[PDB]
Amino acid sequence: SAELTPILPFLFLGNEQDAQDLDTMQRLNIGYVINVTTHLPLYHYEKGLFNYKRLPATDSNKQNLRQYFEEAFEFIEEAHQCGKGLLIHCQAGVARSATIVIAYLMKHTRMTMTDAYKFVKGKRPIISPNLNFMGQLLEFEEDLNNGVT
Repeated sequence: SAELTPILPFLFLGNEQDAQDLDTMQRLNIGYVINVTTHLPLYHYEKGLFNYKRLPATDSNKQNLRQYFEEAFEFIEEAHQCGKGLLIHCQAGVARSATIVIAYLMKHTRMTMTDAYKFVKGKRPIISPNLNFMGQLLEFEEDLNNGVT
């Protein structure tokens, strides 16, 4: 239908080409876009249709994504509470964006990390491996089971 991938009714996951399909954004009621890259444009910006957030992550083995989790969740919840969708995207393999969606699932739906991962991967089967992102997620999991995020 749309390389754009539904995770929740208000949350979708995509790559670069995914986030460039305007028709699909609109028929799915997406009002919000999170762009997890430093260098890509905010696609469709000058139509003045969407609420945007850049998370300017880089090509790095040491990219810290944890520092953005909370900001991302607030933007997601903003979309959610107003009855609109949010598209979160990066580039091919969606490793940055997948990381943030899995973290969102673990915090707000109580899914274990491995369960959160399986849920997303069952919907989007090409998730590139970032051992550094996975270690951050495991760290986040420990932090949620002690009450200190």
